[PDB]
Amino acid sequence: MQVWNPIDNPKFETLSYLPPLTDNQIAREIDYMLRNKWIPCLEFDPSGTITTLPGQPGYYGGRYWTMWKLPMFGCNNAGYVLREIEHCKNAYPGCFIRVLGFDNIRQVQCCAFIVHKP
Amino acid sequence: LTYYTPDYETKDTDILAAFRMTPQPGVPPEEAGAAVAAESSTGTWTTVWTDGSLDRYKGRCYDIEPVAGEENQYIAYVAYPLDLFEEGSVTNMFTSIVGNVFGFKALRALRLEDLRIPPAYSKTFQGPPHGIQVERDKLNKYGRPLLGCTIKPKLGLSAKNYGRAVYECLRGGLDFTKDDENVNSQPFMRWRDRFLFVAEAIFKSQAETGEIKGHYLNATAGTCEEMMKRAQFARELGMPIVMHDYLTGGFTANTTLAHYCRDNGLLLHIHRAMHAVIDRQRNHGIHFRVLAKALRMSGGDHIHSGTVVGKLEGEREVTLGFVDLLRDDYIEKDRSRGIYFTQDWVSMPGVLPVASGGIHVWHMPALTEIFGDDSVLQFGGGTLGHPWGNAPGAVANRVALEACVQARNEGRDLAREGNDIIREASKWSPELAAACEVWKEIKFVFETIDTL
Amino acid sequence: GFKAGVKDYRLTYYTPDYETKDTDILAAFRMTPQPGVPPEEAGAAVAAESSTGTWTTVWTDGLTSLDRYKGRCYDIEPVAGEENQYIAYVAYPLDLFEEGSVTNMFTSIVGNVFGFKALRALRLEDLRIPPAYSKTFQGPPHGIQVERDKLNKYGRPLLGCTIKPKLGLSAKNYGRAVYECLRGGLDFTKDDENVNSQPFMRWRDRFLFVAEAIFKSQAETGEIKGHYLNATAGTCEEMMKRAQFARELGMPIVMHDYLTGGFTANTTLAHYCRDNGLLLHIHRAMHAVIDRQRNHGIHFRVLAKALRMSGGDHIHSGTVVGKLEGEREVTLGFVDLLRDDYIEKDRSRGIYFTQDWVSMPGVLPVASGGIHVWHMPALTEIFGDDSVLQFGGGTLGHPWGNAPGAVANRVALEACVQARNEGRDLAREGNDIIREASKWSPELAAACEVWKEIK
Amino acid sequence: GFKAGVKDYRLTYYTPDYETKDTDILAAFRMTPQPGVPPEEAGAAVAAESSTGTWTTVWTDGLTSLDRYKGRCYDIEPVAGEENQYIAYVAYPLDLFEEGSVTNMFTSIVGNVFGFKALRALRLEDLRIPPAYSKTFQGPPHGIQVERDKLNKYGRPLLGCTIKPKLGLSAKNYGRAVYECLRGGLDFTKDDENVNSQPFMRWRDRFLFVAEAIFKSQAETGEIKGH
Amino acid sequence: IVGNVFGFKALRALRLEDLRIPPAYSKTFQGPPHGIQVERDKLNKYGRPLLGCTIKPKLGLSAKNYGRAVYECLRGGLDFTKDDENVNSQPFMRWRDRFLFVAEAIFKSQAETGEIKGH
Amino acid sequence: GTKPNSLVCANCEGEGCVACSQCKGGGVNLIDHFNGQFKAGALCWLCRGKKEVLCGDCNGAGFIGGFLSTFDE
Ligand SMILES: O=C(O)[C@@](O)(COP(=O)(O)O)[C@H](O)[C@H](O)COP(=O)(O)O
Ligand SMILES: [Mg+2]
Ligand SMILES: [Mg+2]
Repeated sequence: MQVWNPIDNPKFETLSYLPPLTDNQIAREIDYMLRNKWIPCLEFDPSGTITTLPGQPGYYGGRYWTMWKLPMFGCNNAGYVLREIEHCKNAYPGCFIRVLGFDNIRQVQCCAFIVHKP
Repeated sequence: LTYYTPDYETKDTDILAAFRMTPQPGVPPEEAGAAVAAESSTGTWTTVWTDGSLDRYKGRCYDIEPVAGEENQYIAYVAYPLDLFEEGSVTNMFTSIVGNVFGFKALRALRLEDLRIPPAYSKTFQGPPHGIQVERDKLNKYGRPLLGCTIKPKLGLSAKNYGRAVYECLRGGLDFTKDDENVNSQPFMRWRDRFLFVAEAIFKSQAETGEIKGHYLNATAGTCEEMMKRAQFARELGMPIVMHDYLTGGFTANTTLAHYCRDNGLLLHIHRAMHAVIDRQRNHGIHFRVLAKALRMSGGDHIHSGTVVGKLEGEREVTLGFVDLLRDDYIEKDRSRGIYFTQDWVSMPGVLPVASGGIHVWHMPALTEIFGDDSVLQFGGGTLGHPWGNAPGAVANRVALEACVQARNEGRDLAREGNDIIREASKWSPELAAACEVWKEIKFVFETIDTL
Repeated sequence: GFKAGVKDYRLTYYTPDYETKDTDILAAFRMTPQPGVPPEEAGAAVAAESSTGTWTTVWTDGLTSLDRYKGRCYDIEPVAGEENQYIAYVAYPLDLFEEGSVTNMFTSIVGNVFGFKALRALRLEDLRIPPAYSKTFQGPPHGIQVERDKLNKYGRPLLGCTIKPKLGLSAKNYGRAVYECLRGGLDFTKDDENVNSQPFMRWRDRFLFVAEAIFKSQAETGEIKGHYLNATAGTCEEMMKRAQFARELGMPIVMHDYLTGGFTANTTLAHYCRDNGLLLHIHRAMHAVIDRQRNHGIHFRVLAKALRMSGGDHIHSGTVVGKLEGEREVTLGFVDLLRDDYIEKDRSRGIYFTQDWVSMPGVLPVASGGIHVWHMPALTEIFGDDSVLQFGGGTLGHPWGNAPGAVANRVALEACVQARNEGRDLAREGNDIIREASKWSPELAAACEVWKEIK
Repeated sequence: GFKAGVKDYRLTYYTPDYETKDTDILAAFRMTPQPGVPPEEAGAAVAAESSTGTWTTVWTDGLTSLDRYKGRCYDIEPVAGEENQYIAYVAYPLDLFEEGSVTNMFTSIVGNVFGFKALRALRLEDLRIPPAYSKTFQGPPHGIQVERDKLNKYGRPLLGCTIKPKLGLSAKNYGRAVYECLRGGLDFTKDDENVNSQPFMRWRDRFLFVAEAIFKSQAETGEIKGH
Repeated sequence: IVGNVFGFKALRALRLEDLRIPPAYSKTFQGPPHGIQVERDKLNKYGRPLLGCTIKPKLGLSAKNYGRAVYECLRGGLDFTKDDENVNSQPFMRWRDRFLFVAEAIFKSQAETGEIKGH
Repeated sequence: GTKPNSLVCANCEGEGCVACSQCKGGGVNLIDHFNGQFKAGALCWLCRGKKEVLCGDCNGAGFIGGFLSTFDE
């Protein structure tokens, strides 16, 4: 048998256990998102710590990030999204970057994953 | 002739029901439907007792159909006035509709199939405490189904040992853990120590990976005071979720708890125990599609819906029909799945379905097809039975799900091409390989007793 | 060592030779398996997934020591006549249940075994409770002797009536009828299970009017009278409020529904009734959905035992006169299970285990459902003077009104009791004694003209 | 998708052809606008600043989906005789109100529209409450039949009287007059809206004296009396 | 003072304009809870008028979205934020979830700028 | 007490109320019933001026099987 390393092994939610993602894989989900008529958006933050409170159920700290510009309404091509990512990477090179999606009919997000690490 | 009005124009504030009946030889059908309606509402066809205005307090039959394929089977429709029921009480409704019609000696069998609740009666209930969207926003998890596991063996383990397993299981990659339904307070382990050890394990596991974790704490008791005492401690410690059995406990106790959970911001998980005593035979009892509606009205966040490839009975079509009646908002009528009436929920939150009962890695592709990414999957023996341990077992379960999610999104089939998705993923994962070798040829196939 | 994989159940859960202990719980189901499986595997499978078992071998079991915690099938018997039916017997250790909880026992013994894809039907028949698990319960609030002392009524069965088809009535009209019936000569008066709080009648004013009627009816006759008030509700705060108001008005008895309300609320109500000095009446609704069919469900004699330990004073049991030979033996047996203190084994009466109750009080049975004056001697001779007889349309159907209707029943009951206390046989004479008593009561006559003789 | 700037109201809040549903709340105001504005724009402005709307286009609206939540003017009729008077009709979805609260409905329907510098007058006339919003209220405590049963009086209207201007009176003199009037033969006896607690008479002793008078008046006649 | 004089028929209209309250009657009331000086001392802001903003659209947004806007607005330089007057408790958003998300946004915004904020 | 292949009370034939015999459609005593306790002229000693009586079998139901005509068990 082997032992799972417990020391310095952080994880970042969805698609963090599969092998690293490539640019082809990246520009494959953006298309799946567009085929279902959803709205993309970008977010950035320099840390990922989680904090709790003494006796308040359902309260956690560290869930909100910072929005890049504004949600890309009326977007029908993927290319545009990839350019905006390079702009964000150039702007702040010491932060995490995330990609989101949105459904206005049920009022809820649909996917999220990381594309850059410090 | 009287309790049978073959023209009555059903109103929009009435409650409708549909029974299937098996009359004795000789008894004409249009005579039995009238008897069922009378013996359910008042118990008479004459006016010898009235003249005291009545009529405005009686149910009437308004349609009859023959069942195709069977020579002795019929469907009867009955309508009830609105003023017969008390607002905000499921106990009353159940007592008034079903509480004397199942002993009638002129019949041989009876089964309730569906019910239609008007919006003028649904608005007097509270409903689920939080719903679907609010829970996802609270937990900060999007884009994939959630995972969980139950602890075994049931009955026999201490509190320190119980907590040592939760940590190793939770540290591996799962999201939730659960106590068996028959674990309340026993001589070998009392509840107040189990709570503390579980809390310590949860904190230690959360500090490591960097994601939010939880565990369902059982709150069933023998008296209401004890049941309410066992929830204030969970509120004090800061735990996010609790569990309750609603069929052996009661509807009165479930409603009191739902109110408390809404007041103090907790999440409620429900277990369906003893239900198989009522809905397994196809000619006597009450279908589950009715109990599911009743629970959605009473209050809850999760509910067990069963698998289709496990160790317990369950048919695809029927399931696909009641999972929408539980998740959706407006549902049309389709008899190819078991919907007899149209339903409108006038903006009432939904309920997450759960699947569990003898399942392993060679079942992910199907489960992911039948249910979308709006469910929870549980694996008890599939995790604690891995040749290595609990952490190695949990990692193998998460990798399979991630591979399945990526495949579908890339636009590939899952029914046709599923074994490949698993075989290709096992190449780079040393933990997934071991599990696949242990449970290769283990399936469950028998004849269905509740066909349709 | 740990060996990952799947194995059979009859390798650790079938103990043909095993000697039961005094502190054990025993059960008995009848089963009918699917084509392919040997009976031994089926029985073992049932006990396995109801105590401590899964489907694929776990490692956390080599640190708890089984053998001390595990159920065991120790006998299987074929059923004559049927081709695929057998009787199984399982034994359960005592350290697996929580003290004072019926919910835990019910959820452990029958929780998920009635829905396996390897069986086609199941039915529970009997249970044996050791005298070490019963001493942790409270039982009925008062019992039989204490209630009779409280009411000061000896020697004869009690009488009662129910407000039949008469809904949509205002509170005042309800109270008037209650007063008339009580002044007639009866003892108790019921309500209607489907009446809690509705737009045509709320509960507080109905309570007020009934309480007003009871005292004024009591003053003129000098006897203790009562009326059952329904306390079933949607939450636990409403039920407690109604019980507290009923106590505040000084009423002697309440009523609850325990199959559609639940066990937890019933136990809470029983504790409150014991604490504050009230009587509890239990009605059984929806029971026919479980205990009717012969090859699936739960028999009523188990629910009777469950109700005895949770707590209650009266319970419905149905009529037994229209039962032919062979039958009605089961009813006579499970009445004895409710009233007696020590019951021996008898297979002809449907008793599977010997039961000891170590000084627990009894419960009064109740009979009802379409009965008239001509059925008096039979019911007196079957049950004895330890029951309650409820009349429906046989009281409100009199051609002269409600008050004269009760006089006929009272006269007939007194005549039957007097005839029994003299040596005359109440089974053969029967129709003859009623006629003689009818020759000096104009109200017994007229009633003997609407309702004909037996045969 | 976002275009910063100001636009007209009659471009999203005027639906000439709309079929109302059975779970909708309906209203009817009569209006008289200022010289310059067409009636349609006026009606649309009322519906907007009472449901969901501002004055300069916001971006957070492309994530909530309107059409589901929004008021709509669906008819306008001129008032005969008058030269500048019209009747409007607005419809309100049911998911905009809180159950069991009259304050919320009143503050939503009429909150800030009676003070816009584009109208000169407004008046609300009627409202239609669906049978799905009313079932969440309790209503009168007893009603009509229950009160008559409680008082045991049938066949005729009830009688009453009110203490006329006799202020600056002590409690005993108040009770004496109450007793006299009740013994006369009436049923009820009122008080005075402008009498709560004042230096010349506090409330507890007035309650005591009235309660003393009621019983003694009741004993002599054998009928139920109140105050 | 006003409860019957506005139905007099012998008149056509009536309007109350002003009142004078003597000090012997004002001393029996409590008055404002804190006032003007105490609030400025509590908030530690002196020299200029304060600023604020209301959230739109009115009726239609969820609780997570409502809180995401408060932060971006508060992090920019304002002092206060407000709920519309018709926002109480509705099927689309309950109050106990709004309160928690607003509190989290307020704390996160306060930790960044370096000044006291509120809603 | 049911008509051929029909759960209907044969006596009341779906009515619940039958005719008075003592007066046999009359509502007037035709003899001195009992013994000096009833005369031959006043209302019938039973229906007391109605010529009506509840049906013994169905207690006003019109049909048989039910919680008003059947036993229990
Ligand atoms: O107790 C059990 O058997 C389970 O934990 C499954 O365990 P394994 O997965 O370890 O076998 C679940 O409670 C059952 O699936 C309940 O069935 P249902 O969902 O029909 O209520
Ligand atoms: Mg389990
Ligand atoms: Mg505003």
